[PDB]
Amino acid sequence: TTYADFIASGRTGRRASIHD
Amino acid sequence: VKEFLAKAKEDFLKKWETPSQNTAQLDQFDRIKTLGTGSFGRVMLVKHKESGNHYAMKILDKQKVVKLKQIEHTLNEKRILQAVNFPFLVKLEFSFKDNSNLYMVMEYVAGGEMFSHLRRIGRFSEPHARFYAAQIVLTFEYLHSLDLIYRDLKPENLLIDQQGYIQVTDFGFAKRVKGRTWTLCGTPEYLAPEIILSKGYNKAVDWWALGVLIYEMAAGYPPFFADQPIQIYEKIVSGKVRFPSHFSSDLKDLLRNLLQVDLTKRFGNLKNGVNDIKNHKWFATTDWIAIYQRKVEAPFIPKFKGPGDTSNFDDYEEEEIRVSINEKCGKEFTEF
Ligand SMILES: Nc1ncnc2c1ncn2[C@@H]1O[C@H](COP(=O)(O)OP(=O)(O)O)[C@@H](O)[C@H]1O
Ligand SMILES: [Sr+2]
Ligand SMILES: [Sr+2]
Repeated sequence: TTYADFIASGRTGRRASIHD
Repeated sequence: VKEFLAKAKEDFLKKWETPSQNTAQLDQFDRIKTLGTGSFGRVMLVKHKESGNHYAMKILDKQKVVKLKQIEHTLNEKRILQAVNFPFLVKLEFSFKDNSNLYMVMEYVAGGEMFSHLRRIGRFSEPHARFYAAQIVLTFEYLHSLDLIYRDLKPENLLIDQQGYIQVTDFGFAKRVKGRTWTLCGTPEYLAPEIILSKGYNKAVDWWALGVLIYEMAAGYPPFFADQPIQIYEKIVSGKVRFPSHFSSDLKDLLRNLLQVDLTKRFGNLKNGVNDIKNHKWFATTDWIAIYQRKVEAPFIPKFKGPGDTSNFDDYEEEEIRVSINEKCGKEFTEF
């Protein structure tokens, strides 16, 4: 499922801004 | 409704032109606990000695700001935050600086980040998501009317107050601009395609971001995700979205018009402006005045056990604040 794929992904915690 | 945006702009313009400065000092506050940490420092629960009030104090290390070439954005953040006034925007109470740091002292929003409730519960029902969505819609209407772009909408920047209403926080990338701007900034999952394509962009980026938010609130995961930013950018650019089977047809239709890759057709960016969004069918049941007045009863009310209570935030490792004996970057931050 998409939900399973997300939860297994590395970006489930707080996401930092990008400054570039 | 445009007549109150009038009164609003006038207060804003006065404050924008002559910003307040130096309205407190570090020793008026006892530091309690870190509520969050960030790129340039951290946010702490503090208590004001004379009044006994609790506030959240954002601390920015001047030196770190300069290294990451974020001087201008930091100046924007404070200048804009001290000028605005709206029920769903966090209130800045005080600001000051010393030899090492910049300080912004805001109202303490005790319910925690929308992010943490979202992850815990899983997803919000459509009626619950819509309640939060309407607040953002009015907030962007207010901000855009002042020629401001927010550029950093995400659950981690939205706090839930004691009434269950939203407080928008983190004005780090907010900018006053008539016309287009070019900076690559924001948070990967929420970036509009024109930003990634280095095109030159405007206020329409915030409406895209609203699209992403409503999707994340209602699905529980973002419409575009991957392990690395670069992979996420690919997806955003292709613009192909799939919806969960549980999404209502009305919600899918709203999202298709916000997550429009072609600026020519994106809601919030057309002749009718924000009225295209306010009048969409998904909002059919929304009373905008009621919301604006906070007369609507929140679907969710965080647990709160007296003030100073931090149970709705994660715990962080604490660091003492160090202040140099020498003034750092004094010229650069003169106006702060
Ligand atoms: N007014 C506030 N009340 C309570 N917590 C706050 C407040 N403002 C910020 N915080 C907390 O600190 C975190 C970081 O604040 P933020 O302004 O986004 O710093 P940064 O720009 O470094 O990410 C927020 O996500 C929130 O958890
Ligand atoms: Sr932030
Ligand atoms: Sr920021």
